[PDB]
Amino acid sequence: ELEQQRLDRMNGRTHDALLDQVKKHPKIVKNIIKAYQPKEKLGKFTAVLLRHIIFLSNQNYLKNVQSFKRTQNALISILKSLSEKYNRELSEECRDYINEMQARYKKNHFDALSNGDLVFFSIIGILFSTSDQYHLVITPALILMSQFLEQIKFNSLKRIAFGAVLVRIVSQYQRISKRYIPEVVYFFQKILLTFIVEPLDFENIRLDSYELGLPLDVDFTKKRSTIIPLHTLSTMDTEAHPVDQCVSVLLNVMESLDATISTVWKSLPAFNEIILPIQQLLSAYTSKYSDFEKPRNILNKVEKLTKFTEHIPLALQNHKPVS
Amino acid sequence: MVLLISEIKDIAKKQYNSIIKLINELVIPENVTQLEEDFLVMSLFQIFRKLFSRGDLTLPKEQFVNWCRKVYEAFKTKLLAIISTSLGLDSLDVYLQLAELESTHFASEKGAPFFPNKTFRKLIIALWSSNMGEIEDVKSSGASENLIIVEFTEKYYTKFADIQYYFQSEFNQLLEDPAYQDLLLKNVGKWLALVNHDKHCSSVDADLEIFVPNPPQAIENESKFKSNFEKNWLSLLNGQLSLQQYKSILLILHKRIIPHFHTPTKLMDFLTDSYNLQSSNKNAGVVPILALNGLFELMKRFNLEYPNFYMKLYQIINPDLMHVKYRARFFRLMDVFLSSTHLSAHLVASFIKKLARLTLESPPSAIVTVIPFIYNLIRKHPNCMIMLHNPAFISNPFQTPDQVANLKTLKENYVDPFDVHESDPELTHALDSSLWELASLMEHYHPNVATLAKIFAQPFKKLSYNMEDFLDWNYDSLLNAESS
Repeated sequence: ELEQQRLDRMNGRTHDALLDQVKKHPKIVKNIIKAYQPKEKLGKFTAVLLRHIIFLSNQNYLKNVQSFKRTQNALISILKSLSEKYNRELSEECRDYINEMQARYKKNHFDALSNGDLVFFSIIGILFSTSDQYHLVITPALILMSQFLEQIKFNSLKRIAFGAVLVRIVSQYQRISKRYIPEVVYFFQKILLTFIVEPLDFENIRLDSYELGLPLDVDFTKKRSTIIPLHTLSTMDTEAHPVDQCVSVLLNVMESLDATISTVWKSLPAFNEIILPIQQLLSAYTSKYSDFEKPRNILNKVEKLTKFTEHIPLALQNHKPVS
Repeated sequence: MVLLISEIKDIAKKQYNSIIKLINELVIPENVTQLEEDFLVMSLFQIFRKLFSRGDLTLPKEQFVNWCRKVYEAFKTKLLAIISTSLGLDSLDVYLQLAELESTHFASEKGAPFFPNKTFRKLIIALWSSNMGEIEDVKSSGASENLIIVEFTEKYYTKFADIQYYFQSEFNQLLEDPAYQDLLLKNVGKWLALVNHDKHCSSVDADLEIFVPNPPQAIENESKFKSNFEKNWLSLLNGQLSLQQYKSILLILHKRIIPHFHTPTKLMDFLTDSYNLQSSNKNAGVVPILALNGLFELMKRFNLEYPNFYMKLYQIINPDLMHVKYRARFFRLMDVFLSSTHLSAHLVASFIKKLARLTLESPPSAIVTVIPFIYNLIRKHPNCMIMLHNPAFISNPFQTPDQVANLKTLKENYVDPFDVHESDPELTHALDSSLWELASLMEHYHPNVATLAKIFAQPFKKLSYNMEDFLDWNYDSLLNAESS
């Protein structure tokens, strides 16, 4: 029944500041407060807990996985416990947060952007039905993410990491939807051209800065660094853009592009036409260092997708008589 | 403190000696204005203005020439202080009062409408000599964000029609002098802001009152004012312009300079030179296309066609145009230029393929803006539906196996013959290549694009799609439409 509902959606305590001050073992206290409340107040407590979780996510991530990720998971579970019983208040809070994020993006380009926006988007995707096509919270969040991906520029490793995190969040939100996104392909092309700017083949891509690059100095072996998702830690340490860090970011971007190609763009033959230059850019990667393994696999997958597709035609527009 | 006491003593007043002392105090204030720039100054300026008004109301070689000399010295001091918020407004008010006194009292014979030319030229030279770091080289928008010049242009130049003609005559007379012409060419943002204020005397939709009580033939000849404006525009567009300044000048030429120009041959030549301008800078590459819209104004003015206008329009469409805020004007120009009945099917197919690629690499707003153009092209051109549907690859249940085998053999050797690198729209084989990229944009996150694709996939009911309502669309507009 839940799967059918998802498919159908696809086809069609008081103050927050006072609660944050009281919290500043916060998860246990929040759970105790929620239990005492459940023994409008529940919705206010849920909104205060969401605000405290957003403040903890966008403030610092200095604690380790077992010290910060466990508390974040406990807070997410406490928020999701009251999310099934309260959905209109949660939708109103999500709409207010989206409006605040839009106002911050309109006021400042990158100064008003925080690291808790990705965590808030992930929490909104996990809590609300991500399979829903027309939703009061999911659709506006996806539109805001597409606007941020198509409007912001890349000039440092922080912008590249934020774009990679946004692309991963869009792929996770469209993991069940499997919708084609030209903004995601444009962001992937811009990330490929920015890391290969160090050029003449792609001149209409309109790269933001040519200072970013990726020299052939990283081995990119099996001992290389993983994705290691920590938005605050990666954004606060992106001023010193290392060769290992940039190589890990490029490998994560290539893996995300391959996952989107084999999971979302594999169902469109015209996307193979949209994969005409980008795989060529991957071929440029094959002409860049000639030692990476992800680019050869991406080229092989693109060749297999082109060979499997017939690239014929598809039309309709028919009619007949009547009763 | 002492300034207020001096003002009171001058107002209470042996009054000639007091007036001379007040003038000397004003001169001392204007001399110390440098150190001031490094509440008393405004009071001193007000006192000087009051003294000048009293001298104009009273006096008219030591009784008439002395007062005039003192007034001239005070005016020169004020001009030097203005050249080298409250102080600027006080200086502007004092200059307006001095101009009124010169037009009302300095005339030799009463009855003849005469306006001063030396004082106006001195005021224009003092205003043009002032240059600020934040005024020139505007990066966000505009050309010159001044504090005294913009206020004077919006409060005095935008309220009188004879003042605009007098300023044009003063600029034309100053264009003969080399130093004044060099000063006017160095400060080109002030002239650009005056042109973008859109308060000229040639505009018939707006009327300006007479500043002086007697107009000195302000509407004698609008052709002379138009010729002076054209000469000023030709002299101010010779050089020393940035890329953003060039874009603003092209926008002004296509918006509110062609209507105020007497001879459009020079404007058309400048628009044709700017439309062919291309460099390695990514910002200037879209600077010419909007100027080509000004060439369209030439297409609405003279019977002169540009060389390879269709090829230039085909090569001017790129992903940088769709990512720019001036994409609506370019899309409107492309829709208007494609309304001719002499367009061929190969060029139309190449334009459709270029628009499909542009929608494949853009945000949702550009795709929503370009969907109506594709719908209008499909409604106007019935052969474009051949690019939408292929009857040779269709299969029927009441058919022979030989036809199905022939269709399968034809589809097994199916290739894409369109060339994206081909600049000629006629040479591009986008007619033989299907418009597959339209199917890739059908599955979109936005619901408006999905609704537009569903409407385009079905049969066309009405020919008028009303593309004007869906023309201005952005991310903020879509978010406001979805949230409200």
